[PDB]
Amino acid sequence: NRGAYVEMHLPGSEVDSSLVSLSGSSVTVTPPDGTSALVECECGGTKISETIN
Amino acid sequence: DVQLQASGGGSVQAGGSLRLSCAASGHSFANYHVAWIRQTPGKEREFVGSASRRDDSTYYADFALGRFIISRDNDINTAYLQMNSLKPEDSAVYYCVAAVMAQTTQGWTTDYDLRGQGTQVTVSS
Repeated sequence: NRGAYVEMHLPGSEVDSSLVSLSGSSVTVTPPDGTSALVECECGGTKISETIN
Repeated sequence: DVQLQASGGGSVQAGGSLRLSCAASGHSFANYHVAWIRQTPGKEREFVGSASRRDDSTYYADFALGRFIISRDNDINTAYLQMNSLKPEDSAVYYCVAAVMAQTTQGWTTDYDLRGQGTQVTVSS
């Protein structure tokens, strides 16, 4: 240990294209094991939702 | 001034059909999301449906699905709301709202980039 230091910050929101999937005709979100996710868009009106596993 | 005029309402028996029109004077609908907002007396303005030219998408509320249709003819800068199967709960005044994206369509829009005069529809049981 010496007097030099570097700061660590919180992580950013990481996008994942593979997470979303298709049903017969629909959009499906299946978060990985023990993971919470946020789903967003304006396809009609705005929708910001949070899914907890 | 860019003004929107709504028309096509009136008194019609339940189970019929009607066609409302929103026309813009001063600017076209070429880059405007068109949203229909309904105001029944005694309550708050309620969302009906929205249409988008950029992605050709249409949003309909729970009561509006399977009954209401929205179309746009940019040639005469007008937006049409063709709806059928009247019910007594549909008596209200309708306004048309035009917005340049800006993420204004979140649930309750409550933005009104362009506000226009509405028209009253009465439903007789």
